[PDB]
Amino acid sequence: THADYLLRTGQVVDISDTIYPRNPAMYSEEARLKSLTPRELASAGLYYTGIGDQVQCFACGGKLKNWEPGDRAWSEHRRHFPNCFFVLGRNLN
Amino acid sequence: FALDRPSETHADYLLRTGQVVDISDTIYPRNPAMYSEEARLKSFQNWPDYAHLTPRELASAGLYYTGIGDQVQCFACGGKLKNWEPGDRAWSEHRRHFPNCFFVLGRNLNI
Amino acid sequence: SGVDDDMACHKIPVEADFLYAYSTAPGYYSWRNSKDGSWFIQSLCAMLKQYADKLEFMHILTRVNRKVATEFESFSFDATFHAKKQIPCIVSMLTKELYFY
Amino acid sequence: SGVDDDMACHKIPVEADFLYAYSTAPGYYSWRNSKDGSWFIQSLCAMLKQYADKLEFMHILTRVNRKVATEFESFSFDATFHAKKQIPCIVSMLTKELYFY
Amino acid sequence: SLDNSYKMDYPEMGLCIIINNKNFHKSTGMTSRSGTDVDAANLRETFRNLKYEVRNKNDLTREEIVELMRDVSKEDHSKRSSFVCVLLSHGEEGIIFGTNGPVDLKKITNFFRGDRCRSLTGKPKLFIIQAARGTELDCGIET
Amino acid sequence: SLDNSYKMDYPEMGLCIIINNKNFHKSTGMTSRSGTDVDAANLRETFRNLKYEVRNKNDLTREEIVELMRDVSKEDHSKRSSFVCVLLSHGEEGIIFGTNGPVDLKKITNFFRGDRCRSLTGKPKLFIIQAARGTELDCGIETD
Ligand SMILES: [Zn+2]
Ligand SMILES: [Zn+2]
Repeated sequence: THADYLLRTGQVVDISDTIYPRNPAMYSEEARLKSLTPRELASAGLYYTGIGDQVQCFACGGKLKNWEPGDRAWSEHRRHFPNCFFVLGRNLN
Repeated sequence: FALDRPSETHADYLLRTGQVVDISDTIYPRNPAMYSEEARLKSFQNWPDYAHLTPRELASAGLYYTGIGDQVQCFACGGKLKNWEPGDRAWSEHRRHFPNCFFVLGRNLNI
Repeated sequence: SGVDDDMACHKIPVEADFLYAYSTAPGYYSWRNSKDGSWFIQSLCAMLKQYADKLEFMHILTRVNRKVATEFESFSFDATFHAKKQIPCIVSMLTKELYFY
Repeated sequence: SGVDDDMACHKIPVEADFLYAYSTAPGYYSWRNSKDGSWFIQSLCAMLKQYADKLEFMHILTRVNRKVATEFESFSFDATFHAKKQIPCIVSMLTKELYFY
Repeated sequence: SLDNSYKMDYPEMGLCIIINNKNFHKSTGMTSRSGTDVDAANLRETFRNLKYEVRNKNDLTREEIVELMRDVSKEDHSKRSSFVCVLLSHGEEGIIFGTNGPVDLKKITNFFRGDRCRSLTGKPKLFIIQAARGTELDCGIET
Repeated sequence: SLDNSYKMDYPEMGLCIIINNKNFHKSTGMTSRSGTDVDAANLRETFRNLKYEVRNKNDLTREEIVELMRDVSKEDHSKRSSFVCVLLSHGEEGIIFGTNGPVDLKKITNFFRGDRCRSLTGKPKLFIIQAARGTELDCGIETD
């Protein structure tokens, strides 16, 4: 199969390294802390979107909002995006 | 075989069919009679006065006296040791000359 | 069709967490004692008995490798099969350490 | 011919003391990042860097197994190759533990 | 850290299937594996002492083995910490023998793939194989 | 303790041959392995920091590889504690590629058999292979 062809010839490659982080601009924590404990969220790689209490991850691009008391940034981040590089520890940029 | 399947290899046959087996378990110990330490101890009835080494240390290393000079033998491997010099520890010498011995290695003898 | 939800689901290889403890290296024969069991199994149990309660599995099986490699050598009246050696083969795809204790 | 000095000659398998650290399980494909190296090597170095001085090799490579199995999943626009996983494969025939420190 | 070693607390320690194949059909051409029982015995004691639920099987056919594995792969290992399978039979590169013929280890193994036996996912699956993987012999080296 | 772990005192730590194959002859049909250099680089740093005598090689042919190994297998590793070889190339079950074709890993490996490289006998010989061993893909399984 064309598919089998592409594989045997080693043309198939994981391009995650060109898709993530979804937002290079919010790569840095400081850049994050720029635009819910700020110092905490930013530390979980989440940056504010300007709407309600809705933040987004620079890595996966996931969105979190409507934070309830007791919600620790980082814990929520991986609960909803357990496959996120930042969450996983996979290299970024 | 060589007549039936001239071009094939008997050895490979015997292996693929799993007929090849290690018979060490029927060769060692070389001397069942000297299996026990007591039986071994009982062999130094005339250990020479000059010696450097007493029966118990030799028997404990699995070696039993042969009745000649200071020449002893291992019940396991059948190896022979003699002309013991001062400082010669039975066990240490035993494995130095027979590092492949079951008793020396800890390979099961028989029970 | 797919959605931008990859990051929302975590997976592990379906082939992960497997451990194959082979008695002999690939392509090689595996020895058995005339009637006293096999070199490998004999060593496996021995090492499991002594270290199950104080060593990680890999290390235990590494003990077995040394035991089989060190204490065994075949004996046959046929020179073709006499004085042969053997090395077990550990194939781990485990993700964590395994302690039986 | 040969002599009966079988008990005085000590040997080790010619195949012993080898360790093959494969990036993927037998029969499987092995992934590479568009241009950022390979999943396996990437993890290998990472784990070697952190633990070379405080862990036995098997355990380090077991760390790599988890890293590759846990933190990686492919991304392709072709569904056929998207969201795929990978498990490295440790093939040890070592007789002792290996510490780099 | 946290969680860098498998969890072995679970109620049960797990199953330890021991397949002991000693006699083979004349149709296979394979000779008996006398002495195999000492192994089957020793393993049983060994793993029982380890608190495993041991289950011995003897002279099964390739079908029986495939079937046995398939069934066991469908039990509910939820409260079990691991799984162990010990194969004692003839074999060659990637093959193990049932009293009536060869089977691919892979076929036996696949029944427990992380996606075919969810009950064991994330848990260590150990396969111990005492069988030939070819006919090469190690001549060894001095030292 | 006695025979618990390999002896790593020996003067030298050992060789770390890194074979980095990036481009292949049109005759092979194999595509390039862009990004392979990042690995070759990273490995070099990693093993240098481990005090290994690293030696990089690039786009070697099956012959060159066989030859390279054969030569290295004949050096005198007496004062070296171990040996490491890292292969980065295309491959399939038991095969690795030289820029001009496949080679059996076994052939590369045999040069260091305990009886063919006495200088390394009893010493750990490590081979790290970053290559495919077939075309199967792990679809994975979900984790609670
Ligand atoms: Zn994220
Ligand atoms: Zn002896």
